[PDB]
This record gives sequence, structure tokens and C-alpha cells, in this order.
Amino acid sequence: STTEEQAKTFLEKFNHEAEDLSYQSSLASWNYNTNITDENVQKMNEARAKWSAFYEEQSRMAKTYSLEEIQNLTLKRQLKALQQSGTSVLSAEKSKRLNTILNTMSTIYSTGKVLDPNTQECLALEPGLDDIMENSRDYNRRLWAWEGWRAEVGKQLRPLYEEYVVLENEMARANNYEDYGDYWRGDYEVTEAGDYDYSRDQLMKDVENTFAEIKPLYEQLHAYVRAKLMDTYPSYISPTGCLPAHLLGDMWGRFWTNLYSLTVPFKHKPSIDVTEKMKNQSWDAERIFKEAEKFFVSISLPHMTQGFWDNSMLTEPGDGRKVVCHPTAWDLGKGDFRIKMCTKVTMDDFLTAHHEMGHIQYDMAYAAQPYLLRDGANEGFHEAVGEIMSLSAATPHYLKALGLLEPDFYEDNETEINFLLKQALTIVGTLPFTYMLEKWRWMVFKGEIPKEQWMEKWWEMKREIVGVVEPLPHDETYCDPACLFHVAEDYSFIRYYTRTIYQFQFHEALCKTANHEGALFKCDISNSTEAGQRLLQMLSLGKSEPWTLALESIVGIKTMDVKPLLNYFEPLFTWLKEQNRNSFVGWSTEWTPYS
Amino acid sequence: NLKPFERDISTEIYQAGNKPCNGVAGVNCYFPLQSYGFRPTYGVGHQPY
Ligand SMILES: *[C@@H]1O[C@H](CO)[C@@H](O)[C@H](O)[C@H]1NC(C)=O
Ligand SMILES: *[C@@H]1O[C@H](CO)[C@@H](O)[C@H](O)[C@H]1NC(C)=O
Repeated sequence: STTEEQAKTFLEKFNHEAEDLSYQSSLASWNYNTNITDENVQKMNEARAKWSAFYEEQSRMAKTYSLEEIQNLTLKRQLKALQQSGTSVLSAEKSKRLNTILNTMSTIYSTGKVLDPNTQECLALEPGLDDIMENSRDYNRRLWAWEGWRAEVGKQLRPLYEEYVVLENEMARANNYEDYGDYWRGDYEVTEAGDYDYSRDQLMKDVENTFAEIKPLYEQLHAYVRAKLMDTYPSYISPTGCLPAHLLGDMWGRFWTNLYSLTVPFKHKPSIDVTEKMKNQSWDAERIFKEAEKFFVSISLPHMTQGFWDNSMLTEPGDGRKVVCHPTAWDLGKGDFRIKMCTKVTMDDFLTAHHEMGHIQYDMAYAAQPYLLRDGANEGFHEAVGEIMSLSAATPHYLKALGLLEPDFYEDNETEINFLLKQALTIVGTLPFTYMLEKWRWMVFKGEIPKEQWMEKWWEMKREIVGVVEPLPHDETYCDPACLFHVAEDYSFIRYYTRTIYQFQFHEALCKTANHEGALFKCDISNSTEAGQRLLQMLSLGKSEPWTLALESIVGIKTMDVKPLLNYFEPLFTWLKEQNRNSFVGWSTEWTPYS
Repeated sequence: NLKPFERDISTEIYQAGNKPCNGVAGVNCYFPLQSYGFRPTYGVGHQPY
């Protein structure tokens, strides 16, 4: 009649009853998206309602655990999930409107109106702002587009921040912790394991460590901008100063993707692009996916199972049926995986589906694992393998076996600088914001930042540490850490933080084993069994062992490498040294829109 | 466990608690007959044979 005797069988029986209900939620997503019925709309909500809250009813007897040793299996790790009680510590009256207040500004942001002079036509944040991002050369429009959006709602977002921190921290207090950031470190927490134990607070320090390799990348681009952007905007671009953030292809400067216009190498030499030369074999919608399938054998990844042929659409619907442009691929297991775009005869189908390709092949590596441990070494491993090979999917020199290259290789630099700089645009503009935002959450979680230095410091540190300018600072009138959905719904950037540098090491793992030297754009990843053998270990190892052991194996070095980042674009960084060696390096913090 | 070369009868309703059900339904356990949800996207191992 022992409760441990009950729990031993109950835990084993629970994992199988859970999977049947867990699988159903993702299946209704497409069915509801194409025809809405009363049964269709409720399937996911009533399926998942018996997962989180109902877990506690099965979890009540998980607190009677003893210093019993018999548990030595990875079971102890699922057992923590069996020990979760949920938000039951919260009172009903104080959480009744917590859900209401949490999503209140999301509706306002989605249903937002941008004021326009003379009200000539209707305007919206997305894609209305991006459509006319570079339509004219008016600074006034660029300022006013974001100024009106802020003056619309951003003042009233301040009350959102009052109860959010208290309620978030109360989870830690109910969970015998002082801070919720230490509760987020459950995937990085390991105990009673010799020489393979990691500390939750250690992952605190990397913010200081990770920025040492960010400044070298920002410095090389700034020298390039110094040459060209003075003529276009001379009123707010000084050579010895921070690169302006209010003249780029972004509303907030988060994603610096639209930098090609301001950093085009030459205006007299158009970039090489072949479309009609490629169609001599009757290019159709199926051609792109056939070439994607041929990409599998050049990457050694096995072809995905029957789920590739039924759940994924590879052609236009052709009827009034409406499809989802956003990909929807879930790790349900049992062969259920999706690659879904707005599938037509479009060039974008070449790239977006490829982004899901790494998301596909990883899952079958650990689909056999239980859903409770159905993931990679860490949270960022899922989104890391999906982008490492995407860089090789746009280079046509790696596409010799495509049949469409005609390998009349150009004289190196003369051509490559035009193309490779574009890919550099991917690796430069996302580091600073990811660096700065991740720091703020960790300091505010513990509370060591005073209230007088919690709001103003958001802009005080911005001028000196990262070195960026804003169109309008917010001191105590707009709440800048309240205008994002991530902040308004308690989201962090730990998903994009660990893999940010580790992806380059993952891509270099495919070449270092293959004994390839030089730039990484001329690496042959074809018919390589050495790379596939290495890739097939940690894909299937999963979460069975502590992540500390896998961390040493995957990268081989306990420190971060900076030469792989600078080696893929070696000509690009080297060429800027000759023209900028006789110039002032860096930027001066004295000049800034502080006053 | 079952014995070799003998047929299985699935009648007893199992209860997680080691106390007998005594004709009363219980929580956290259900009837031990499992209806496999058969989707055409299932793998061959998952497919019934
Ligand atoms: C690359 O270097 C060579 C070396 O002489 C030079 O001729 C060429 O112009 C350079 N390419 C670019 C894009 O500057
Ligand atoms: C892989 O490519 C071809 C197979 O089509 C083969 O001839 C070649 O030797 C292999 N290895 C390398 C390094 O190309």
C-alpha cells in the first residue's frame, strides 16, 4: 500500500496516456486554418487544457519523495516534471485580470493606427512602414512614423510593469527560490553528478564575455559606412561617432537586414542573377522541391519519412482554399512532421522551406525519446541546425553538382565582395540588441538596480556601452521596456542566445573534421561520411546525459572562438584595412544625442 | 506478465492506488484497452501489422 509503489507504476503509465492527447493539438492547426468548425476551433484548446493544469492532479503525490537511491535513471529528470504544481500558489482574484492585462497591449499594437498628415490614405505599422521605408529621402517621415506610433499608445504601457515583476518573482518564492531567472536554469541545472555539474548563476556572466567578439564585427562595417554614407545623410552621420540607427531598414534597429542599399559596393556593376538561364528545363514549382531533395544527398541527411508526402503541401491549392504562409512544424513524433509554406512557383520557397529542413532532420533523431525529453542538448540547439546549412543553400559555387553553375569561376575578390557582404548583413545587425536586452532581464529579476537607475539607465547605458543613437529617448514618459510583445508576455532571448555563436562552430565542425582550410564558402560537404558520422551522434544522444558532457564534446573547446567568424568573410574585412589604416579607429562617446 | 502459449483476458480495471477499486472508478488510471490513433502519417513501425 506504499505511495511509492503507486507512483512507480503510475509514472510509467502516465507517459503513454499523455502522448495520445499531446499529439492531437498540432493536427487541428491546419484543419482549423482551412475551414473553421465548432469542433475544429476547440480541438487544440480542450486538448491542451488537460496537460498543464490537469498535470497537478497527477503530480500531487510527487512531493512524498525520499533519499531513496533506486532512482538513478534519467527518470529523476522527468520526475522533476512530475513534481511541478503550476501556478496554484496564485490567488484567483489577483490572477483573474492578470491574463487580461498581459495581452491588453497586444491588441492595441495589432490594432494600431499611424497618424498621417492630411489623412491621404490609411496607414499601418506592418507592412505599411516597411513598404515606404526607402520610398523617399525625407528624414521627417522616418522620424514621424515611429514618433506617432509612440505618441499613440506607448505612454500608457507603464502600468503593465507594476504587477508583472511581482507575480513573476512570486513563482520563485513559491518554488523555494529568490529569483525566477534561477528557475529558468532547469535545463542547465545538474546535481549529484561528478565533474559534470553546472551552476545556474554561471550562465549569468556570459553577457560580459559574449560582447568581446561583437565589437570587431561592428567596427569593420562602420569603416565601410564612413566611406559612403556621409554624402547621402551628412546632417546626422559623423565619421568619428556611432553609426545612426534611425537611417536603416528597421523601425527600432533590431534587424539590420536592409543595409544593402546604404552599403552597395558599386552602383555601376549590377549583381549577377540568372533566372531565365535556369528555366531551360521547364522550371516549375516542383523543380525547387526536387532540388531541395537533391540537396539532402549533398548534406548526407536521410530523406524524411512518409509524413513528407501527405502532411506537407508541395503545390498550389488551386481553389479558394486559403493556406498558411507561416511554417507550422511540430515535434509530435511518430512520423508527423510538416514543411508548409504558401506553396506556389516562387523563389522564396527555395529558402524558407530550407529553414525548416534542419528542423525536420533533427526531430527524428530524438523523436523516439519521450516528449518530456524531446529536444537537443539545450534550447538553442533546435534553431541552430536549421540555419547552419542555409548559408550553403544560397552559394552557387557549392552548387557545382546542381547542374546550373557553369563553373567559370570569377577572379575571386572582384566578384565575391559584391555577394559576401550581403551575407555579412545577416551577422552584424542582430548582435547588439540581443546582447543588451538579455542583460536587462537578469539585473531586473534580482532587483539590485534601483528604481532611479532602472528607467533612465536603459538609455544612459545605450549611448556608451553599445554605441547607438535613438530618434526619441524615453525617460519617464514612455515605457520603452513595455512596447514589445516579448516583454508584455514575459519572454526572454535565451532561445536566440546560446546558439548565436554556437551555430558558426557547428558549421565549422563539418569542415574541420574534413580537413578544409581557408574561407568556409569553398567547403565541400558532399559525399562526406566523416561529417555524417559526427553529426549522427549527438543528434540521437538527446537529453539522456547531462548537457555539460555534451557541451565539451560538441565544440571541443571550453572557450569561444572568434577566428571562424572572421574567416568566412576574410577578403571583406581585409580589404577595408588598406583604405582605413590611416584613420581614427572606433567611435567617440562624447558626441551623442544626449542633450 | 503472461505465461507462454496461453490467451490473455483483459477485464480487470486497474487503479493507480494499490487499494482495490471495490467496484468504484478511480482517478489517474482508466480501462487498460488502448485504441491506437491511426493516422496515415504514422511510420511503418507505428503502423499496425
Ligand atoms: C580584391 O583584391 C584585388 C587585388 O588586386 C583587387 O584587384 C580587387 O579590386 C579587389 N576587389 C574588390 C571588390 O575590391
Ligand atoms: C565526392 O564527389 C564525387 C562523388 O560524386 C567523388 O568523385 C569525389 O571523390 C568525392 N570526394 C570529394 C572530396 O569530392
